[PDB]
Amino acid sequence: ITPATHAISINPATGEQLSVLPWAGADDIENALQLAAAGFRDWRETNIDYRAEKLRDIGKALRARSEEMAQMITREMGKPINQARAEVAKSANLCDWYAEHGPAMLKAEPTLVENQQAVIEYRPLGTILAIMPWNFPLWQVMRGAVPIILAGNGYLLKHAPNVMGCAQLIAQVFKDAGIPQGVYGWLNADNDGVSQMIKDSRIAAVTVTGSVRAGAAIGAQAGAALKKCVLELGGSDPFIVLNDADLELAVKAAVAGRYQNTGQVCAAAKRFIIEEGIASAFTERFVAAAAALKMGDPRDEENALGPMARFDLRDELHHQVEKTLAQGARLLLGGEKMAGAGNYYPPTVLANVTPEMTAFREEMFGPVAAITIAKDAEHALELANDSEFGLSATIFTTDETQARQMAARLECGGVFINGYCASDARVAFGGVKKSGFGRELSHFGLHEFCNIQTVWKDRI
Amino acid sequence: ITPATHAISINPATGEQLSVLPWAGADDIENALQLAAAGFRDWRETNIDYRAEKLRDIGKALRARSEEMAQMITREMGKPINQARAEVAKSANLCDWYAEHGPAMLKAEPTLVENQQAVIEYRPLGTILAIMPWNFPLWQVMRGAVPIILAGNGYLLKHAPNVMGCAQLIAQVFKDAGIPQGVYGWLNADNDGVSQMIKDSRIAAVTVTGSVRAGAAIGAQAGAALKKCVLELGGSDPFIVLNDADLELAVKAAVAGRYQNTGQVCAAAKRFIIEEGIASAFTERFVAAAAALKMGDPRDEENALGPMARFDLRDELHHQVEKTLAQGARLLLGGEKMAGAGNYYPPTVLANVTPEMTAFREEMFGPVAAITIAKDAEHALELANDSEFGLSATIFTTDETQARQMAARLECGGVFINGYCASDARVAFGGVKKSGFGRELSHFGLHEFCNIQTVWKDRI
Ligand SMILES: NC(=O)c1ccc[n+]([C@@H]2O[C@H](COP(=O)([O-])OP(=O)(O)OC[C@H]3O[C@@H](n4cnc5c(N)ncnc54)[C@H](O)[C@@H]3O)[C@@H](O)[C@H]2O)c1
Ligand SMILES: NC(=O)c1ccc[n+]([C@@H]2O[C@H](COP(=O)([O-])OP(=O)(O)OC[C@H]3O[C@@H](n4cnc5c(N)ncnc54)[C@H](O)[C@@H]3O)[C@@H](O)[C@H]2O)c1
Repeated sequence: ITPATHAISINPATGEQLSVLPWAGADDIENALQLAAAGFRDWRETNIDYRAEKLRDIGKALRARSEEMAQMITREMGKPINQARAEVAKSANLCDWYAEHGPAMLKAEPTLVENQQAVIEYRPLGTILAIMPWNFPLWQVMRGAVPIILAGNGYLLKHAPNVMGCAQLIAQVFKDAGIPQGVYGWLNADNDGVSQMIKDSRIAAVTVTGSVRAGAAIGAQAGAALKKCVLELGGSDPFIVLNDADLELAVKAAVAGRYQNTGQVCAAAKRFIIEEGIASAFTERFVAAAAALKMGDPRDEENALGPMARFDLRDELHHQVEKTLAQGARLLLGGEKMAGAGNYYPPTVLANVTPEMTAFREEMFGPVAAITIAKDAEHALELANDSEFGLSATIFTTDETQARQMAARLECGGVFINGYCASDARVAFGGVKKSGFGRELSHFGLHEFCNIQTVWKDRI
Repeated sequence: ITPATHAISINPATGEQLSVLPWAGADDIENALQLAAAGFRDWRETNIDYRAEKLRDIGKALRARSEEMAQMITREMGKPINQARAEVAKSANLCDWYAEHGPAMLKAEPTLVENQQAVIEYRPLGTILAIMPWNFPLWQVMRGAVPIILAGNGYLLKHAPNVMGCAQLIAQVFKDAGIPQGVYGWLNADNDGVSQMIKDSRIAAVTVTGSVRAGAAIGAQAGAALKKCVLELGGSDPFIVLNDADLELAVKAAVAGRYQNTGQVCAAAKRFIIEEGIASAFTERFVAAAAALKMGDPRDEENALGPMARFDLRDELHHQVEKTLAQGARLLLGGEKMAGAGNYYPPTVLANVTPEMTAFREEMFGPVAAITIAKDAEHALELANDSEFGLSATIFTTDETQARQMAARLECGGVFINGYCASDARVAFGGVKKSGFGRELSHFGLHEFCNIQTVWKDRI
């Protein structure tokens, strides 16, 4: 069994093979598209309040399998078990939040046209094809699926090939909730199967969460097929610390921001840009706090980090570390693959990272922090924006005026001032530049895949 | 002077060559990209109220050359002079409308996050590349340029090669208004130049109004370069008349909707779908009302129709008519090229048009009406959605409940009930399916090319 024929699950903590699943054939793809078409046809006619109730049924079904879901996440991609439980809880609360606030976001919108002649309606678009990654096997799916389905659309998941056990579990949860299989479906399609579905008329639009290379390859096919796409393609988020900052809170938020999910977060704090006056105190405190993180078996709740999900990606990450050191960076912590059958990489800190270095120009999708010195606040802003990515950012300073001014000049989709960066249903999510385009969550995730339809009566 | 080397303007009323313009070279492309990046860098730092005032300056500069602009539009693409003056007036009013209402649409947006810790901000994205067509040489530019610039973005126009006289005049209007260097620019680029700019990092996003073939070609490039794009690619709008409709008003709106701008409108009434009970009366009234339209020299205000804009497109439209007649349709009016040096095509009506015929499946971008009989309202809805396009639609019926129900099932971005289909700053514009995606005008045209940015303080 090889990836050329099957999707393979391997426990990254032990290296043992878990499951295999062959790619969907031509009959599977045709059957999936037929049921998605029939499902949307009936789902688009349901009441908005009925769909809001079905969202609550999803949240109830998810909580009824919360531990079964979290264990599957931890087993397949190595997430610490309490972070997998938090992912389940966050995904279930998302169902309840959209159930309460979603309908009001989908109400018809009045216009300034006289005599109440014109309103704006949010109509369903069709079946949305979703390409999702492995770092949050449940949350990445629910973040789009919940608002997409509430808007009357269908959702067809093409999950990452190393988390198909999570994909089947999610499908079972939707089945438990009474969601018709044409409204929520899934396929184990290879890249050619995705290309075929993008060209198929039964797919209305596409959404992609993954690498820059995956978004560029899929975004070109969606544009060629005249399908709207939303791309969320990770980032290299800057974490700015000025001299007047709450240093202790900044270090806590820096450590959590970088090493959450063993570093494998799109909006993780990756480029730490510290003003020169406070850089020595920050660096020493950051290394001390990163060194206090326990790493090991993700089923053991005492471990803050588990193994990295993919063996090839740990090799890639370590190669990036070696290149950055060879270019002139200094190693302050970790920086070597752990011996054993597990895919473990320890918390790592690189200092003296200049903008020409690998760890500054590429996404470090693992437990490796890069620390860059800034001459002043203007240099820090320039350093923050000197990146191909632009998903999110953090600024730590007690001068809230300068913080508001820097936020307005940061080329990214989210700015956190003196706090922990995270995605939340109540705020928009998504970035600019090579991080992609399109916004998720809040009312943005509801409207991105809606036919915004003007209805105008008696225009005479 | 071959189109392979020059952009050529030809007066369609006479056939005389007006002007030539060589394609921009590599230097000209690089120059404009540099000035656009420099212009945006300074424009994004200005106050919103300053830019709103400059919008009022654009409207003043446009009205100051209103007759010069309208005569240029009529001369280069053949629009009747009164419709060209109306285009100028509608474009200037768009400047004042966004100047008044735009700033409020760009204010920070509150969230449900407790204690007012998180707001949504609408930041500029960058320089927007615009690919525009010849049917509304001014309005198509202003519909995007006014909101795009107001939100702090830059605007780089690649106009259609037969209306470069209009493009230069438009640039003179922005220069008269004092719009800075690089905020509004334009290039006489060929298709390779557009490809070069899409791949360039100084272009943040693309917008395209034109054919389906152009949108698929440009949209594929935008996705491959990870640039968001908005595509408005014309349509084959259905015009449904049920048995209980106000026949007199329906006929007036049908004629106005089809033969406006000599039929060269993306949201024109193209496929007339009439219930069998009223079909005979509607058809006879439509032929008689279309026959009362005067056609001739577009500088003469008595003429409701001018010549078609492009000689090759009249040849293609007539080929579409000949194919539809050969497929079984009946000719009720017009249906033959006018002899002479002008590019004149008379008002044309085709009856017995079935869904398998050319005039039903392709866009008839000229003064040719296609009439299809529907058995009942359910059949009319099926006939309306049986199309690759989906820009807009019209329903005429005194049963307003049935009209609203059909509007919810019409696969298009705009539905007009008992009125005249048109675009308006106060409502959304844009469609679905092969008509493209994304919305223009109102707050949609402002937000499509904004960096929607979450700003969240003290998330602890
Ligand atoms: N949160 C994120 O944005 C995120 C998540 C995981 C990985 N990544 C980035 O991607 C890197 C590699 O991890 P990865 O290999 O899993 O990313 P990936 O893009 O290759 O996998 C992401 C998803 O896209 C799909 N995909 C990839 N190429 C495709 C194609 N040509 N056609 C159709 N579908 C395609 C994959 O099957 C998967 O479902 C990581 O190191 C990280 O930099 C980002
Ligand atoms: N309002 C509209 O949506 C609209 C306007 C004009 C034409 N059309 C449709 O298109 C048909 C032909 O008219 P047209 O020739 O002007 O359409 P067109 O698409 O060829 O021209 C539209 C614009 O797109 C540009 N363009 C086209 N192909 C391109 C490419 N490969 N790369 C870069 N830029 C490209 C053109 O230069 C022009 O500026 C019409 O008969 C009608 O069906 C629609």
